[PDB]
Parts: sequence; C-alpha cells; structure tokens
Amino acid sequence: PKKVLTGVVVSDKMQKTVTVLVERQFPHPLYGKVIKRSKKYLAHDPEEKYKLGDVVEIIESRPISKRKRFRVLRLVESGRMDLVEKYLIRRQNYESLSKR
Amino acid sequence: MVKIRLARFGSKHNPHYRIVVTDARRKRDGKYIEKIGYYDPRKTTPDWLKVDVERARYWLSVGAQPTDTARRLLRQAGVFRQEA
Amino acid sequence: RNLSALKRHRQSLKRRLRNKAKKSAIKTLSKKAIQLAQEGKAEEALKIMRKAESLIDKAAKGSTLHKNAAARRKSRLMRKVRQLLEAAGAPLIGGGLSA
Amino acid sequence: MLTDPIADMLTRIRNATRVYKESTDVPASRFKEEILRILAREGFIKGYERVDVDGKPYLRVYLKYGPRRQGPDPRPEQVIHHIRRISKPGRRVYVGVKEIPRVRRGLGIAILSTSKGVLTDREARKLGVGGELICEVW
Amino acid sequence: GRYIGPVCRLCRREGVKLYLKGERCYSPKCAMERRPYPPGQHGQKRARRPSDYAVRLREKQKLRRIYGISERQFRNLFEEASKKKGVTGSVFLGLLESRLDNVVYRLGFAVSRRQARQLVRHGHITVNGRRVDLPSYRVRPGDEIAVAEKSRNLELIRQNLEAMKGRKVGPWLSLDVEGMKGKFLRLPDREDLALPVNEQLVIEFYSR
Amino acid sequence: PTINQLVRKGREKVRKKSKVPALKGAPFRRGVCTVVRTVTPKKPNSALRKVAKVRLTSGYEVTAYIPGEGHNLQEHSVVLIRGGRVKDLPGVRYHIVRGVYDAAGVKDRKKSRSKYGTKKPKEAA
RNA sequence: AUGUGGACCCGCCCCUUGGGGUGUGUCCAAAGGGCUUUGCCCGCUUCCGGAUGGGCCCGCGUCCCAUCAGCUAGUUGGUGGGGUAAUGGCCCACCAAGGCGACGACGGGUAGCCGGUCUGAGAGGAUGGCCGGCCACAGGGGCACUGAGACACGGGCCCCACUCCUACGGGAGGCAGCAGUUAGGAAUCUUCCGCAAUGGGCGCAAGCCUGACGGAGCGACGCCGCUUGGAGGAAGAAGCCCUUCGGGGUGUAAACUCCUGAACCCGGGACGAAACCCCCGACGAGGGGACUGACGGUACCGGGGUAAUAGCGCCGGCCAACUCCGUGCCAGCAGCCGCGGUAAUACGGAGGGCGCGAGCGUUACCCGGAUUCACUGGGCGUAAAGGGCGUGUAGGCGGCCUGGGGCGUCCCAUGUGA
Ligand SMILES: [Mg+2]
Ligand SMILES: [Mg+2]
Ligand SMILES: [Mg+2]
Ligand SMILES: [Mg+2]
Ligand SMILES: [Mg+2]
Ligand SMILES: [Mg+2]
Ligand SMILES: [Mg+2]
Ligand SMILES: [Mg+2]
Ligand SMILES: [Mg+2]
Ligand SMILES: [Mg+2]
Ligand SMILES: [Mg+2]
Ligand SMILES: [Mg+2]
Ligand SMILES: [Mg+2]
Ligand SMILES: [Mg+2]
Ligand SMILES: [Mg+2]
Ligand SMILES: [Mg+2]
Ligand SMILES: [Mg+2]
Ligand SMILES: [Mg+2]
Ligand SMILES: [Mg+2]
Ligand SMILES: [Mg+2]
Ligand SMILES: [Mg+2]
Ligand SMILES: [Mg+2]
Ligand SMILES: [Mg+2]
Ligand SMILES: [Mg+2]
Ligand SMILES: [Mg+2]
Ligand SMILES: [Mg+2]
Ligand SMILES: [Mg+2]
Ligand SMILES: [Mg+2]
Ligand SMILES: [Mg+2]
Ligand SMILES: [Mg+2]
Ligand SMILES: [Mg+2]
Ligand SMILES: [Mg+2]
Ligand SMILES: [Mg+2]
Ligand SMILES: [Mg+2]
Ligand SMILES: [Mg+2]
Ligand SMILES: [Mg+2]
Ligand SMILES: [Mg+2]
Ligand SMILES: [Mg+2]
Ligand SMILES: [Mg+2]
Ligand SMILES: [Mg+2]
Ligand SMILES: [Mg+2]
Ligand SMILES: [Mg+2]
Ligand SMILES: [Mg+2]
Ligand SMILES: [Mg+2]
Ligand SMILES: [Mg+2]
Ligand SMILES: [Mg+2]
Ligand SMILES: [Mg+2]
Ligand SMILES: [Mg+2]
Ligand SMILES: [Mg+2]
Ligand SMILES: [Mg+2]
Ligand SMILES: [Mg+2]
Ligand SMILES: [Mg+2]
Ligand SMILES: [Mg+2]
Ligand SMILES: [Mg+2]
Ligand SMILES: [Mg+2]
Ligand SMILES: [Mg+2]
Ligand SMILES: [Mg+2]
Ligand SMILES: [Mg+2]
Ligand SMILES: [Mg+2]
Ligand SMILES: [Mg+2]
Ligand SMILES: [Mg+2]
Ligand SMILES: [Mg+2]
Ligand SMILES: [Mg+2]
Ligand SMILES: [Mg+2]
Ligand SMILES: [Mg+2]
Ligand SMILES: [Mg+2]
Ligand SMILES: [Mg+2]
Ligand SMILES: [Mg+2]
Ligand SMILES: [Mg+2]
Ligand SMILES: [Mg+2]
Ligand SMILES: [Mg+2]
Ligand SMILES: [Mg+2]
Ligand SMILES: [Mg+2]
Ligand SMILES: [Mg+2]
Ligand SMILES: [Mg+2]
Ligand SMILES: [Mg+2]
Ligand SMILES: [Mg+2]
Ligand SMILES: [Mg+2]
Ligand SMILES: [Mg+2]
Ligand SMILES: [Mg+2]
Ligand SMILES: [Mg+2]
Ligand SMILES: [Zn+2]
Repeated sequence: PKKVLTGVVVSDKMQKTVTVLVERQFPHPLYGKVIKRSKKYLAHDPEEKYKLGDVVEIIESRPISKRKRFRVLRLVESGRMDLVEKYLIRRQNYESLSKR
Repeated sequence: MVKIRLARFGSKHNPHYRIVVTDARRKRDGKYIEKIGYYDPRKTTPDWLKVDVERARYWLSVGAQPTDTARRLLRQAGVFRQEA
Repeated sequence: RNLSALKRHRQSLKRRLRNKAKKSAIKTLSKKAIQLAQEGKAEEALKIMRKAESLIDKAAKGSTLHKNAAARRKSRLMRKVRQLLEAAGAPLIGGGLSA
Repeated sequence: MLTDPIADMLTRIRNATRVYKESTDVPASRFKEEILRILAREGFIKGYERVDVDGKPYLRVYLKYGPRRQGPDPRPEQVIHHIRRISKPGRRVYVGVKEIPRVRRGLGIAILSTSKGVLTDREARKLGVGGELICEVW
Repeated sequence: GRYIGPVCRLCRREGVKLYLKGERCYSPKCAMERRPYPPGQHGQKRARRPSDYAVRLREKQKLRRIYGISERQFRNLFEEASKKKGVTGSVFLGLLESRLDNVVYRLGFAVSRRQARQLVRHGHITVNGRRVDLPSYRVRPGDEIAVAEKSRNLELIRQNLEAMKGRKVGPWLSLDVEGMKGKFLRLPDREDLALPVNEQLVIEFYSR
Repeated sequence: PTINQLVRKGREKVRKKSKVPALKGAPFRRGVCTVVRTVTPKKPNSALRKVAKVRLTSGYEVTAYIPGEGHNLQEHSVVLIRGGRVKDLPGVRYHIVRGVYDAAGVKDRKKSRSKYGTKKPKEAA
C-alpha cells in the first residue's frame, strides 16, 4: 500500500507546493521511553488551496519533483497556527546557538 | 531461460545435489526460487530421490527447462508418463 | 594474441552508422513539418508528418529506436504540429490525424 | 503537584507499613481503586473504605501484617515485603502477553492496565492480553 | 597419542586404587598396596589442606585417568552432556561408558582398557558384523560387539573371555561367553555404578 | 542520571588504549639495533639490564629488552620485537625474540627453551 | 505490399496520476536452411498473456568528533521544453525566493552493507574473513558506440602515469581471472589433473569451449580421528637425586617373558554414470539397448606382516606441582603482588612433581569476568562527581469526573521474515 501520513503545513511559500510537518511517537530501542520525532515533506498542491495551519494528510506518489514525492490527501483540521508556532520558535531559537 | 538442474551440496567425494529452479545465469550453487527435492547419486539411502511432482510440471508449464541429466531424474518420476 | 570476436565491435561500426544515418533523416525531416505547421502550410506539413511517422516506425522494427520512444516522438510531434495549425491553417488533410 | 499519584499511593503504604499502623489514607481515583481492590482480593491488605476528609475524598487503606514475633525486635513480618512502581511517566513500561513476569516464582504478583483493565500476571496470561505493567508486589 | 608408561603411579597419586593394570592392579600390589602414598621424593610427607580448586582438579583427572583418554576427547563429552536434557551432567558417565574401548573392558574381552584399545585399534573387534577399529565409537542400545573370525581363537581372548564366569556383568550388559558377543542394552543410570568419584565436582570444575 | 538524559547523550563507550603502539595490531615487527647497552632499573632493585634501541620498519626507534644470559648483538644487528614491558626499566615496552635474525638463543640453557630461542641439546651421545 | 494485431494525435465511454474500450485519419510486419522429402522438423514477423531478471521511487534502520553551528546557484519550487524503457532540478530555458539544520544540517575521520560470526546468564558488546544475497571497481580518469541487456576486467576512442619491442622505419600492454614472479611484510601455496561428473555458451544433434567446476598438490593454520603398544614382571637391579647415612625416591618404569600388530609387501578393486545419442512406438508418452571416471589401481576388501617418533609449558601467592647445588641486589625472573644482599621451594642447572600431548608455549587483538557507561544493572555531604545564585526559551513530566476519537499500547488472524 502507498504510505499515508498526517501533518501540519508550515510553508505555502513555494508555488503550488507546501511543506508538511509529520510527528511520530514510539519507544526508544534501548531505554524504552516513548519519544517523538519529525520529518518535513514537500507536498504537491496543484491548485494552491491548502495554507498555514491546515492539519492535513498526504500520500506517497510518483516523483513530482526532487525532494517532492507527496501529494496532499485531504484537509482534516484547518487553522492550527498554534502547532505551527512550535516549529517557528524552535527554528528561531537556533539563532541563539550561533557559535559566538 | 529459467531452469531445473543439479545444485551440488554435501562434501568432497560425498555428492548430495538439491533439485532446483533458477536463472540459467545464476551460479550452480547460487540463490534459487524454490527447492523441489533432493538426489544422492550414490544411493546411500532409501530416500535418495524426491520431487514435489505438481510444482515440477507447474514450472514446466510456465516455461522452465530441465537439463539432459535432470529430466532423466524426472522421467524416472513419471513427470512424462502421461497416461492415456 | 587475442580473441577474434573483435568483429563484435567492427559489427557495431556498421550498425552504428546504419542506424545513425536513419536517425539524422528522422530529425531533419521532423524539422520540416514543424517549421511548416508554423507557417500555415498545413498541406505540405502533414505530407512530412505522414513521412515522419513512417520514418520512425520503420527503424523501430529494427534495433535502433524501440519501445515507447517512437510513441514519445510521434506523440509530442502531432501533439505539437496540430497545436501550431490552430493558427488558422485549416486541416488541409487528416492525412496524419484522426481529427 | 504529584507527577505520579499511583507511585504516591504505593509509597504512602510502604511508608505506613514500616511503622505498622491500622489505616493509610490516600487521594481518590477510579483507577487507584481497581488497583487497590486486587490488594484485598489477593489479601495483601485488609481492605479499604472510600471516606472523605476535610471535605475532600480519600481511601482509608487498612493494613495487614502478621504474628507478634518474639526475641529482640518482636515486630511481625510484613504481608507486603516489597512493592515498587515499574511503568512511570519518566519511562512507560508495556509488555506483550508473552513477555510477562514470574514475580518471586508465582509467590509474587504483577499488576497491569490492559484492554480489559487491572488484571494480574496470572489473569492477563489466561485472558491473553498484557499491557501497562503498573507494579510488582510481595 | 594416549598416555603411555607409568600407570601404577596413578592407582596412587589420586590416593585411591582404580584397577588400571591387568591382574596386578587386582593382585596384592597395585602401586598402592605397598606404597599407598603419592609418587616422587615427596611421597611419605604430610599433605597440606588442598585448595577447593585442587579438590575439584584431582576428582576430574581421576575419572579421566580411569577411562584414560585425552583431555581433548574428554571435555567435548562434558559440553555435549552439559548441553543436553535435564540432569545435563550426570548423564556424562553414560556417554563415557558408550565408548567402544570402554565397553570391551566391561565385556571382559580384555582386562585393561589399554588392552581393550589395542584390540579395537588392531580391529580384533566387530560391531553388528562390522570391522570397527575406532576406540571412540559411541555405541548405543542393541548394538552387538563380537570378536571377528580371524581372531575367534587367539590365546589372548580365550582366557580373557573365560575368567568372566563368576560375576554378574552390568545390568546394561549381556554376554554369550561361548558365542563371543555382547549387547549394549541401556543407558547406565548413575545408580548402576557408584564410581569412587563425585561427578558433582567435575561439573563444578569445568565451569571455571 | 534520568532516562531523558540517557536519550540526550547515552552512555560513553570507554575505548581502550594500546600499550604496544610500535607494532600496529601486529604480533611482531622486525627492526634494526641502533644502541646496545646496559641500564639501571627502578630503585626497587638494582642490576644492569641489557636493552637495545631498535629502529624498525615504520621509522620508529624504541627501546627493546634483551632477556636471558648474554647475547651476540653489536650495533647493526637485525632483530625481532615481541611485546611486553619490563616494569623495572621505565620506557621499555617491548621484548626481543631470541634465535630469530641476528639475535641468537641462550647458550647452554636447558629449561624454558621455548623462549630463549634455544634448540634442544643432545643428551645421550 | 499484406494487416490479425500494434503505435500517435482529437473525441466521447468506463475507469481513474499516461488503465481499459472504441470512432474515424494516418504509420508499421518478415526468412530462409535440413530431411527417415512431399510430409514434418530447426528458424522468420505482429500482437496479447505467463514466467524470470530488472530500472526508478517511498517509509523506517545503519559509525566517531559540536574542538565541525551554521549550509545551499540547479540551490528550492513553478511553467514549458530536452532525455530515458519510463518519474524527477536528470539536464535546459524562464519565473518565483525558496530549500536544510541542536530530531545535529555543512564539514572532518574511519568503513563496502547483510544473512551471519565471536563472546555473553542474558540485555548487550565485538565483528563482516571462507559460504550466500546486494552494491562498487577492473592501472588512474573521461566518454560513447553496439545492444533485449553494459557505458562493459580478458570490447572500443581519448588524456595521464609506467613498462616493454623494434631492421628503431616506428609500434605494443593492463592478473582485483587461474598458477606463478617481484616488492612490501611477522605471514599465506602448485607455473598440477580433468570436462569423468554438476553447471554455463553455441548447435537438430553428434560434438566444441569452459583455470566455473570436480579432483589432486604445498603449509600441524584450524577442527576431528589414529599410532610410537598390550598382559606379565622385584620388597622392587644398575645409574641419577636427596639422606637424621638407618633409609627414601624415580618405579612396574626398565630389563625380561608371552600376545597383538601402524607401517610397509601381494592380490583384487569400486561407488561416484546415467542420460545426450540408438531400436520399436510419432524422434512424444514407453520399454528397451549403447559409449564415457580426471581423482586412480585411489579409498575400501583379503592375506601376509614389523613393538615401531615425544615433545612443550609450568611447579613463591593467585595456581595443580619441592628438594640438593651454584649464584650472592651479581648474573637474572616477572601477567600483577614482587623475588636476588653466602642457608633463595621466585635466578641458573639438577632430581623429583604438576599440566597438555603432535602438540606445548608466546605475542597481538575481540568478548567475558568489569555491576568499571550500570536499559536489564551504579553513583554525586567528607571517596571522582550539584551548575556561584536567579529568570526563563525549546524540551521532558503532569491533579479529580464523563463522554467521542483508538495515536501509543494489548489480542487474534494473514502475509513476510530466503
Ligand atoms: Mg543475476
Ligand atoms: Mg532420457
Ligand atoms: Mg540502443
Ligand atoms: Mg540441562
Ligand atoms: Mg631488590
Ligand atoms: Mg634494594
Ligand atoms: Mg622461568
Ligand atoms: Mg510495408
Ligand atoms: Mg487509453
Ligand atoms: Mg527481420
Ligand atoms: Mg542448401
Ligand atoms: Mg537483467
Ligand atoms: Mg536555469
Ligand atoms: Mg519542465
Ligand atoms: Mg517534463
Ligand atoms: Mg539504455
Ligand atoms: Mg528530523
Ligand atoms: Mg551529536
Ligand atoms: Mg569523508
Ligand atoms: Mg575502504
Ligand atoms: Mg550484525
Ligand atoms: Mg551464542
Ligand atoms: Mg552459546
Ligand atoms: Mg542483541
Ligand atoms: Mg555492524
Ligand atoms: Mg579481517
Ligand atoms: Mg576473502
Ligand atoms: Mg559474499
Ligand atoms: Mg594492478
Ligand atoms: Mg567484457
Ligand atoms: Mg570499460
Ligand atoms: Mg560498471
Ligand atoms: Mg586480464
Ligand atoms: Mg594471481
Ligand atoms: Mg621480505
Ligand atoms: Mg602466490
Ligand atoms: Mg587452494
Ligand atoms: Mg563439462
Ligand atoms: Mg553440459
Ligand atoms: Mg543446445
Ligand atoms: Mg555436426
Ligand atoms: Mg580453451
Ligand atoms: Mg584445463
Ligand atoms: Mg577448485
Ligand atoms: Mg594433518
Ligand atoms: Mg608453529
Ligand atoms: Mg623402590
Ligand atoms: Mg634404583
Ligand atoms: Mg608394560
Ligand atoms: Mg606373534
Ligand atoms: Mg583389479
Ligand atoms: Mg556425454
Ligand atoms: Mg526412457
Ligand atoms: Mg534405456
Ligand atoms: Mg594394490
Ligand atoms: Mg593384512
Ligand atoms: Mg620397543
Ligand atoms: Mg614390549
Ligand atoms: Mg601452565
Ligand atoms: Mg591455571
Ligand atoms: Mg600449589
Ligand atoms: Mg644438608
Ligand atoms: Mg656458595
Ligand atoms: Mg644456597
Ligand atoms: Mg638471607
Ligand atoms: Mg614463578
Ligand atoms: Mg629453579
Ligand atoms: Mg625432570
Ligand atoms: Mg621434572
Ligand atoms: Mg540505570
Ligand atoms: Mg560507583
Ligand atoms: Mg540528588
Ligand atoms: Mg579532599
Ligand atoms: Mg570531593
Ligand atoms: Mg550549591
Ligand atoms: Mg542554576
Ligand atoms: Mg559561571
Ligand atoms: Mg515548558
Ligand atoms: Mg503535557
Ligand atoms: Mg492526564
Ligand atoms: Mg509475523
Ligand atoms: Zn597398578
């Protein structure tokens, strides 16, 4: 079966393309604590509908482009700029790690 | 073509083939798709030959091709004796 | 001092030119139809595309071009020549096209 | 605040026992409950009674022990020789029905939250489940 | 190859007769009778308390020195035993006893296992009609060990075969004295021979 | 620590430093003698131990110990290095194998001839 | 030229990311050779299937240094093109200004990955050598051609490095194939036999090729099996060790007496081989009949038949095995603790003893012991270890009740797990 994933949009700043942020929970191989992770995907929106916050689903697809192999499936829960902010501050805080 | 042939096993001076299907360009002890019975050419045991005779014809149906010394051990298993 | 199946390469030399020669003709002819289909002359155009079409497949039987390549050629070709003749042109013949 | 209430319960008992008291009061939950219960069903405790204290609900838990021994230190054996949290918020412990304890060779008892609830090693095996191992007791 | 030379030093040293010669180790004088004290210049001197290791050591060798085999062949059997079922230890004796050359000693075809071996090695012994010249053969139930034809006679068999008329051969054993043949019947339980050894310690030793 | 920390770092894996780096995972290493002399060991005792300074393959020049009683080593003498310090003499971390190359075995040694590169003598006649 | 049939543009049809169906228009096929010849066989061309082998893509997993913290111009997306068996920024235009990173980008160091393998109670740790699966390279690089298939070890062009031949008139080569040589190294073999068998290529088939393979050769390198004997044999010689000079030890050991008998000599002698082919039947099903063994006169079988190599380590404690002598902080031992200073069970030899045995030691390395990186399974008052003290970002963690969702988690079934 084609992979099915669920995540938040953080970028609409590409033409007819977007960036979906996927989480996953699971235990640590040795320490068993249940932990999270993240992967960004470049999702295809051939009709730039989806936008910032659109908690959506995407699906493994034939190579639309380099880096870009997921089409959007469907909206699930639009308007979630709260989750988006997490990704934002986290990337912001990166500046205060500049080895100076 | 794909084939059915003698894949050597056992030891030095102690042959013990494994009757098998694979690509004619695989190694003669290389990876195979499915084993169909054994063959000690030294008759050191009652069970010195065995086939899953159904599968044997199945691969033969689709287009397998045994050897000049693999049919002999399948002719000797009524694969060819085709009733009336 | 060596294998005399070096012919296999010398064989390639002929097969090289032979199938190369046909291949130049394919495009130089394919050239024509395109230019013409752009200058309204939809008559002489579809005389070439019809010739184009035959030139390809005729080599496709052999060992030159094969597979969906002829298709990929012919497609994008009449996918284009016709999409040029939209400039009035008038389908002077369906003599290539199932219009 | 209490990061873990379940641990706090167990720990409250363990503290109470080591001074040999009648009862041990502890904040209430429908999940702390069906966790205790077993401790009466397996007779580790006398039992409890849902009561209220200062307008707030608690669970007076009544402690079993053993015989007034003799010799110096006549203090009786405990019923509860040992009890400790396993799955924790710092590290949650889940197990398949196979991967399941043999606490003190049958003499001990694990306690787990499962798709059918607060089973034991013995039960969960027989119902064929396994789940979040809460604690071990003997 | 095997141990060769001074044997009677070993009925002693271990400090316990282990009947390793022919009739001598059975006759009034088995290297111990006269001198039941350890070999060498330091013989008639008072021993110091052994180490636990020392205790375990002596017990192992004893057993091996009894069956008289390489440390090579010996330990394989222990691990084999150590790997197997349940008791996975005491069973050991069963594996030791299944040795062809061992059996032949019990079957009284010879008197020393050393004498037994030279027979098997010279192939004067047969199994189920088969010329078997390998002293390591793990025999099993119902297998039959008999003198071959070229050797049914031989001065060395007759008297060695004869003198067996007296004693009840092992429960796991049987012998057509006239027919020159025997049957391995079963696996000798620990009961079936209280060897002068405490096999518990050999185990303890080998788990170094 | 705590478990969170364990994910953040893990536990560090010790590592193990060699004590025979002049060899490079080799059982031995051939060399050439530069100096051959005697030295005084750690106060603990006292004597005049025979050690050679050896220039080997890998440009290296290390002090190697000469064991037993007497030898046949002037300066330019091919040698073979073993491995194993002396403890008495600081700095020396390597032995010389006897009876190999220009260094020969111990004359009239009857016991531990496995070392000391001494061949078995004739006992009868 | 024929057109079953296929491809391409537009249409509707269903289906749905270029799948299927059809409408019209236009393009596409070829091959003959041999006969128990007038009939069959080996081939030819189109299409759909099947099966096998793949190409591309995706999720998750995969080393050390943060004393590498910022990286990026085809960079990221778009549009349209070029290209391929086909997706794609794979390449090219143009447009947009994006894409990545403390969940460790970028940089540096090491490494072919796995099934496995070694150790370990386990959890782990270590490792990838032979065998098997995949990737990668073929002197160093680049490139394409032919082709179903390669950018091709023993095919081709070019550049470089290197070596060789030559009347020098100029040209030639690519062992990481099999052996073998050199050099390097502590160290790794025969320039052997045969296609008899298995497998592979060609052919209708005989048959041909096969340093794949089947064997042989060299090396205690490893594992395993076996021998240098067995029974007897003294109150127990000689010699050699101690000795309180009475004796004790080596020691049933030898001798010696019987018995067997590794080797070697003679004879015989394989399995591994049954098919391809041949007869009848239709060369199919079938019975049937026939050739071939490199290893090799080898193993094994029979008879005859000879008592026939033993070494190495250790014997202060850990650690099993003790005494004379020599030596006198010397010569020397040593894995740690330490032995040697004129009485050394610790050096050296000797006798004796312990331990393995065609082996015994040593060195180097991996795991164990080490619960000494501690998930299982540890600590931080004085032993090494609480940040000098706040505030707080991300992050981790979260009280009491009832619902929905069932993400984690739990069960069953099934496929996969070679
Ligand atoms: Mg292949
Ligand atoms: Mg046949
Ligand atoms: Mg091509
Ligand atoms: Mg057992
Ligand atoms: Mg000193
Ligand atoms: Mg001093
Ligand atoms: Mg020494
Ligand atoms: Mg035509
Ligand atoms: Mg269609
Ligand atoms: Mg043709
Ligand atoms: Mg002709
Ligand atoms: Mg392929
Ligand atoms: Mg561009
Ligand atoms: Mg484009
Ligand atoms: Mg495109
Ligand atoms: Mg291609
Ligand atoms: Mg990430
Ligand atoms: Mg890091
Ligand atoms: Mg690098
Ligand atoms: Mg490498
Ligand atoms: Mg692994
Ligand atoms: Mg294991
Ligand atoms: Mg194991
Ligand atoms: Mg593991
Ligand atoms: Mg690994
Ligand atoms: Mg290696
Ligand atoms: Mg290799
Ligand atoms: Mg491999
Ligand atoms: Mg080279
Ligand atoms: Mg090639
Ligand atoms: Mg090439
Ligand atoms: Mg390649
Ligand atoms: Mg070559
Ligand atoms: Mg070579
Ligand atoms: Mg050299
Ligand atoms: Mg070589
Ligand atoms: Mg070889
Ligand atoms: Mg062949
Ligand atoms: Mg063949
Ligand atoms: Mg053929
Ligand atoms: Mg012919
Ligand atoms: Mg040839
Ligand atoms: Mg050849
Ligand atoms: Mg070979
Ligand atoms: Mg050998
Ligand atoms: Mg050696
Ligand atoms: Mg005596
Ligand atoms: Mg004497
Ligand atoms: Mg004797
Ligand atoms: Mg005789
Ligand atoms: Mg013969
Ligand atoms: Mg043939
Ligand atoms: Mg037949
Ligand atoms: Mg026949
Ligand atoms: Mg002969
Ligand atoms: Mg004979
Ligand atoms: Mg003799
Ligand atoms: Mg004799
Ligand atoms: Mg030792
Ligand atoms: Mg030891
Ligand atoms: Mg001792
Ligand atoms: Mg004296
Ligand atoms: Mg003196
Ligand atoms: Mg002295
Ligand atoms: Mg003194
Ligand atoms: Mg010592
Ligand atoms: Mg000494
Ligand atoms: Mg001695
Ligand atoms: Mg000695
Ligand atoms: Mg811990
Ligand atoms: Mg500690
Ligand atoms: Mg603390
Ligand atoms: Mg201090
Ligand atoms: Mg401190
Ligand atoms: Mg403080
Ligand atoms: Mg602070
Ligand atoms: Mg500060
Ligand atoms: Mg917070
Ligand atoms: Mg929370
Ligand atoms: Mg909560
Ligand atoms: Mg499964
Ligand atoms: Zn005796």
